[PDB]
Amino acid sequence: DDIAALVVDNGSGMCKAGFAGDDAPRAVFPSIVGRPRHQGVMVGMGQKDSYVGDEAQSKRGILTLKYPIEHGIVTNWDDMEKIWHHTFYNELRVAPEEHPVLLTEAPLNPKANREKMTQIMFETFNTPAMYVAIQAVLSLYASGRTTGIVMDSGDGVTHTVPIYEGYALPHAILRLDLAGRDLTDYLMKILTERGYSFTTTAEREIVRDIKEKLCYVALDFEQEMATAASSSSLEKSYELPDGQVITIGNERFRCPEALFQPSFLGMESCGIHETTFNSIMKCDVDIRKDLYANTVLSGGTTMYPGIADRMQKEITALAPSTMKIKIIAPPERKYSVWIGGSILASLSTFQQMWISKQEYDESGPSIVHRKCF
Amino acid sequence: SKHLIEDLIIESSKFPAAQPPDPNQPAKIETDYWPCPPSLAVVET
Amino acid sequence: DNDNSSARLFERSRIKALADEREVVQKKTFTKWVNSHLARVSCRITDLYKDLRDGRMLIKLLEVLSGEMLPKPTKGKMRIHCLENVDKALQFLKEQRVHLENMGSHDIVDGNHRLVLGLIWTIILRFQIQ
Amino acid sequence: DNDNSSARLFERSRIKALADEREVVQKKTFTKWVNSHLARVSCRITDLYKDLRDGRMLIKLLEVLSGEMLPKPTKGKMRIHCLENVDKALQFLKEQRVHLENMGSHDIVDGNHRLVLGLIWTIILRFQIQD
Ligand SMILES: Nc1ncnc2c1ncn2[C@@H]1O[C@H](COP(=O)(O)OP(=O)(O)O)[C@@H](O)[C@H]1O
Repeated sequence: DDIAALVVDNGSGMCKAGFAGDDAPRAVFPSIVGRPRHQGVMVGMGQKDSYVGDEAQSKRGILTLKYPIEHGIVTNWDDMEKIWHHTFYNELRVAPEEHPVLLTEAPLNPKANREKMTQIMFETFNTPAMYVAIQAVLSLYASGRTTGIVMDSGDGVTHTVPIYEGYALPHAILRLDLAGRDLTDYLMKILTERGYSFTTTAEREIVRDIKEKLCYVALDFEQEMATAASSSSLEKSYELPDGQVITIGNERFRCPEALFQPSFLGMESCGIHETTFNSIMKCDVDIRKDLYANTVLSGGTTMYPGIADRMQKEITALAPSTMKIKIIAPPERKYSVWIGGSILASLSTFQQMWISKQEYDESGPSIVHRKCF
Repeated sequence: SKHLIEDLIIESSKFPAAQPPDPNQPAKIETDYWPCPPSLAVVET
Repeated sequence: DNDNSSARLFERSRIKALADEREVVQKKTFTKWVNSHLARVSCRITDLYKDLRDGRMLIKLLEVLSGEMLPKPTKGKMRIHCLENVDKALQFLKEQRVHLENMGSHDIVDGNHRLVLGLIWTIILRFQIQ
Repeated sequence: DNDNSSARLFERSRIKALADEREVVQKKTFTKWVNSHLARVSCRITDLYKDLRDGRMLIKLLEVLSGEMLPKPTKGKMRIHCLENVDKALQFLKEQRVHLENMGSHDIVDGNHRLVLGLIWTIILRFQIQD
């Protein structure tokens, strides 16, 4: 049989990698590059200049931590090369010269980004073939249905695309820059209100952990504010890494509520439910009925407990009464963008889709626009 | 060429495990441990 | 939180198992390779994670693979001499064009499975027996 | 109104009755014909409409009739894998200069009665069978 291709999902927060045809990724690690801050007085220690991946997260106190990807755009490329090298040689122990590579991209972004990835992967890693696919198309592949609207939300970018019977509508693709990192920064700014202080890059990871453990989307916001003001039954206690104990309380559901009211961050954009409804409304009249019943959630940011009920309630409020709304939220949705990719490289006709080495050599790095959607 | 000891280890690294899978065992897609739901026709039959 | 529980459930099971089986078979193959290459001198490795911790095994492996002389390993039971012994082998790898990421001497000393497995895989792939 | 009600009566009775009667008899005939060729690979179908959705029965029938082995079916139980297998069968049918129209993969997968019957009719009529 032919060599199984490598499915590599480059998210804004985490990087995932695995083999095509598997049901789960084989290596998951944060996409963080850290560099030393203080001075080293011990002679004979390690002289490594850059910590990458989980090793950078292991030692946060003496490092300044940076993200090579922000808002779905690569800003530093040497750090990306380090990320990909650690993914290939260390996390998987594979030879990249004998494996096709599939990559994952947000729908709307700078164009040159694509070229750079291609220009890297044919040159430094010498892969025989590579391909780039949109996140939400792979999510719809992993959903198992051909017709639906895909709403995806990670740490860098939120985007909604409609697809009817395998046909995409490019004018109805909507992108929003409110994502997980904005929620983390808002949680920091709102945790300042209780007297707790977090300022450094190492403490942002602590705040992110607090958000993942103790945040939920309230079904009704004003009623929840009245309940939290009336009683203290909503409070929870968290333990800091240095043994301090903090109490979140009212800040548990105010941070995710910013996904539906972007005026909390000063943004004048609309909420995610309004974005989904507007992306549905831009389509043709006939295909709306199938799109209302096939809404799919994806990405880690949609893992707040209670997001599905709130989204269904708001969309049902916006939509006409005679139509019925179904929100499809699979329990393993965090890896859906990977899983569909692992499906896509296993198809028979996808062997006719690859950007070969010879084609790139013939037509330069601008070939990726002709082949990839 | 001119090294026959470790290129077989390279060939062993291509499969998802370092060992080739058993021909008798079915693939990951059909083993009913796949997380994605199947089609309506197959589940109906 | 049944969906979050199921997400953590899938994370705890399938990713960990699929990584563990690959890691086990890879380290079993690597032990055979390093034992076959270290058998010329009077040396043997019985555990990949523990025998490469101290550093004499690695410097002797680079001695036999390069066929070319290396500096005296420092002698001492403490951690600092162990860091020195790993660092000298890492520097020798740094000379002969082999490119390493996320490699520190304290990573091998502490015993991280991923990094020692990646180092052995890089030795197999990019280094020349010559 | 009443004239429209009479027109609806006429169409719903006569057109639907005649179409369903002819289509039922042709379905029985086509099933009886295809089972004879499918018996040689020890495969049997009960309902023509539902057992052609997966696509393995179609590719095995073409395997019987052509005498040349086809590309292997994709390993899956999804919708897209059924679309792949039906597309492979239809590509082989296009390969042998048999002309088919209004016949996509999703038509066979979704189980349209008229298009499945037309595909079987074209296989019976135009295709070349060698022994
Ligand atoms: N269990 C959870 N509950 C709530 N939010 C979560 C949970 N897990 C992750 N998140 C949020 O999702 C983000 C990770 O999303 P991820 O899927 O890594 O995005 P991408 O991979 O597309 O960059 C984290 O920043 C965190 O804010």
